[PDB]
Amino acid sequence: EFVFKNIDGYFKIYSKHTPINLVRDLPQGFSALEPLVDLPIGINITRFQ
Amino acid sequence: AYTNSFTRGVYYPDKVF
Amino acid sequence: ENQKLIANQFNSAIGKIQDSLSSTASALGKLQNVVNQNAQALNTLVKQ
Amino acid sequence: STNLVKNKCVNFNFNGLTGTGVLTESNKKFLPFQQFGRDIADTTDAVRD
Ligand SMILES: *[C@@H]1O[C@H](CO)[C@@H](O[C@@H]2O[C@H](CO)[C@@H](O)[C@H](O)[C@H]2NC(C)=O)[C@H](O)[C@H]1NC(C)=O
Repeated sequence: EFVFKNIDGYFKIYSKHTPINLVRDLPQGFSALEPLVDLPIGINITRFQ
Repeated sequence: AYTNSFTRGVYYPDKVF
Repeated sequence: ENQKLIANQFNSAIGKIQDSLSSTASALGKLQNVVNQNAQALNTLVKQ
Repeated sequence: STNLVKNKCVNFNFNGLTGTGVLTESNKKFLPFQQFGRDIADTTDAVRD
């Protein structure tokens, strides 16, 4: 999981790596995402690929 | 094509403990 | 003329409702509400 | 960084967070990204130097 954000020019890049006993879809679990890195780029972004 | 992200996207809003 | 048997029943009833209080917590609502009124009154004061 | 003194009322400034009080060592545990603690009333209660 790679939650992203862009507030106050603080382009945060979260992450979380959790293995589960499922190979079909997202499970009925719950895992918080720690701010692995933070990128103070302060640019305007509106699209990605 | 679509699925249910049940309780996903709950991170730490701050580095405050 | 009943206090032998009926005082035994009185002891049993007061004891069993003492046990019910030991098994009851919703009754403490008044004092928990007052403690929480203090808690939010201090807490709203700090938040101000 | 000049000094660190404990158990006596001083003016502590950690990376920008300012405050007056005594610094007491505690057995609490943080997370690596987490910096300073907090109470149930928006009150600072711990700061990892
Ligand atoms: C009056 O009420 C009391 C309490 O409800 C009755 O005492 C109970 O009697 C039953 C069987 O007779 C016992 O199994 C209970 O343990 C008793 N409860 C106690 C002692 O607290 C009593 O039988 C009723 N009638 C009279 C005439 O007293």
